[PDB]
Amino acid sequence: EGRLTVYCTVQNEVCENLTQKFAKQYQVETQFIQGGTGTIFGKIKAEKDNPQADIWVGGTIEPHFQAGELGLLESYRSPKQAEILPQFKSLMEKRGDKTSIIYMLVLGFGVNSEKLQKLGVKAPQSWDDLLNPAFKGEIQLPDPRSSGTTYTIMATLIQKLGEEKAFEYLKKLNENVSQYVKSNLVTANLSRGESSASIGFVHAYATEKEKGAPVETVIPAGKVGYALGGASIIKNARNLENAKLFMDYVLSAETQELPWREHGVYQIPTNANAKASPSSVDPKKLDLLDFDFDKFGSSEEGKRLIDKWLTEIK
Ligand SMILES: Cc1ncc(COP(=O)(O)O)c(C=O)c1O
Repeated sequence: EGRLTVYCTVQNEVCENLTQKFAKQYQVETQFIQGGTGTIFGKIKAEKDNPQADIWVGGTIEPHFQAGELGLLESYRSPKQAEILPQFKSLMEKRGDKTSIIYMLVLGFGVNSEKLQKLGVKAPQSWDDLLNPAFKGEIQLPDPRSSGTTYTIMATLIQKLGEEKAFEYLKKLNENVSQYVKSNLVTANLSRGESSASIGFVHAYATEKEKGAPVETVIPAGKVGYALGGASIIKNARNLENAKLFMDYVLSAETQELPWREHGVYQIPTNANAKASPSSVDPKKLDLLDFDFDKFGSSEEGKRLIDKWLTEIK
């Protein structure tokens, strides 16, 4: 007899499972709208004066942080925050009044081994390998209007190279890009062989390969970029009590195992008590950047960089 609307940036089948299970557990009529991180961020900004959802589940965390700075989020600290991996303690001190961490993702390349043979080039192992002229028209990555992935790409390259060389690299990469599309289409196009290599979070490439696509994952040489999955309650939510229960729910260990146990999707749990699938990469074995989520969570910085992508890249 209660209600709840979830803006959902995790996979559609996971959104469906999460909301259906919650609805039965609490007798709450639960609806969701699925969208990329940038898509949902845009909706929340546009709907500020009359919100159409109560909680935003999933998506890269810097747009969540930015929404918080813009006054778009409710303050609420779930008791389940205590179970977040301790490496995120300091970040949750600064941002956790309005955004919680519910998973993590590693940024890498997906490559279609069949397309690779057809182009006659070896699988790329470095960022600069993607600039090979043999890759003209064969690279895809997501459009930053819809996709938090592409903001993570920008932030990764800026931390690796400095901003000037980051945008120099992206301009050279743009010459090999066929089109920028929604992240899930990037993944689908790679599996089908419309593209030869893509940049994105690597859990999707593990799922694609397990489901029979000729796709391999590459962790690019050098420092590794990554993302956190955010969850935030929307300011002036219609259904605040149910939004808090849903927040507690997605912060719980069992809920963070449901993606791999029930859907073969491999976002890495951030609840210290949850078990990860062996198909997820282990970030502890990678050369992670000391990723400055707090800096790129600035609303000023996020808008400046998205506008700069749109003006300088295309
Ligand atoms: C669980 C999850 N979170 C976040 C993302 C990022 O999606 P997008 O780049 O469209 O914002 C993805 C897509 O790869 C995803 O599968």
